[PDB]
Amino acid sequence: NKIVSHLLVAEPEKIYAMPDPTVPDSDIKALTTLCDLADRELVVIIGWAKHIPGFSTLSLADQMSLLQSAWMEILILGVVYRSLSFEDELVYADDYIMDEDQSKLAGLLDLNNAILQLVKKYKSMKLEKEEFVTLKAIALANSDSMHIEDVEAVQKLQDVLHEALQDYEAGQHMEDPRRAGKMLMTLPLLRQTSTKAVQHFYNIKLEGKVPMHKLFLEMLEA
Ligand SMILES: CC(C)(c1ccc(O)cc1)c1ccc(O)cc1
Ligand code: NA
Repeated sequence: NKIVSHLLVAEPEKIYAMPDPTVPDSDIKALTTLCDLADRELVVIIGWAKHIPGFSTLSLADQMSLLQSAWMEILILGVVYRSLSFEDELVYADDYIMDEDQSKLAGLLDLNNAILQLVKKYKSMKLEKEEFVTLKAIALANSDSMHIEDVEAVQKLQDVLHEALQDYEAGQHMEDPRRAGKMLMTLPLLRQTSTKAVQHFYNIKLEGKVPMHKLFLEMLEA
């Protein structure tokens, strides 16, 4: 499938978390580091989305609405995929892999465990990079924003991305005629974990103890 191959080459380069070596470890350092990483990823995600067929033709508003509703799912799918060959560890970046203890002192035990639940299921399904990038695009198009202007156009985008997944699976996984649907059935857990993550960091935002940059702040306040 061409769309899949296109998404593959449009995949952005890895990013480093770069936790400050002079700062003492604490929940504030972890959260600050993670949100800092996320801010930089959002910049790249925005650029990445321009490569998705038909995305740049939507109105700026609709493009923004889709992103404001899907940003967390995209960010989470990323750490999920990066962590597939690991055990009980989340690879936020090559230089930032969180084990159970780290999640604990960062107050992210329940959230990271949900992310690990996502990882568990994808490991069992043997999620391929081709499927990961297509799911990321589908997640963006199917984000369910409450403010979409051109419903049909967004539906059209969802349809083209779904067709790519179906096409890919029909030609690459003939042994399982229902693999495309299984992939789609993983989206609910992604959506569920993201809704909680957004609520969690929104609260962290209110507490005011963790500095956050412009873009991250913009998505979170959406
Ligand atoms: C949004 C968040 C700061 C993040 C940062 C970077 C990333 O690649 C993916 C997600 C995050 C959400 C939930 C979570 O449990 C840990 C980190
Ligand atoms: Na979605």
